[PDB]
Amino acid sequence: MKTTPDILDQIRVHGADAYPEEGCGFLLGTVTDDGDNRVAALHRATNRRSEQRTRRYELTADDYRAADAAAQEQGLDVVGVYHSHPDHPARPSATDLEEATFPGFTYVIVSVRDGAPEALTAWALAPDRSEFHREDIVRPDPEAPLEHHHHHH
Repeated sequence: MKTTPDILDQIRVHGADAYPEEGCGFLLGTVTDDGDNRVAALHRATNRRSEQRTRRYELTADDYRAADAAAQEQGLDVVGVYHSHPDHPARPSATDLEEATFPGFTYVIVSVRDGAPEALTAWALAPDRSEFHREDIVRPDPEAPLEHHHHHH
């Protein structure tokens, strides 16, 4: 998972944005030349819809499929998921580990205590799906060549 400091902060802010409501967040981005994922866009699974007068991409729902569509709208896809819980500083629990259906996604665990975003951690799920392994937070190379999966809508 490649990510920039600006994105990392936006992640913790989205945790405070989601709270006190029950919502997680999806990681939308591009596939780096290494074969690894870079998070470039963020979207929390919580409905943020005021009375705005404009045309819709589809509808507001913030469900995975809605995020999938929004991803395509941005020319990206869901490269990972993240969820905050007020228990343990930063590591997946038993149930959310068990509910991890996507062993190819990067799972970010972030400490948000009733609205207060403390620290963020990125975890990679084992291909056999028994547990998570810790990955270090890496910024995209200071050049970043052409993408091969990225589209532009």
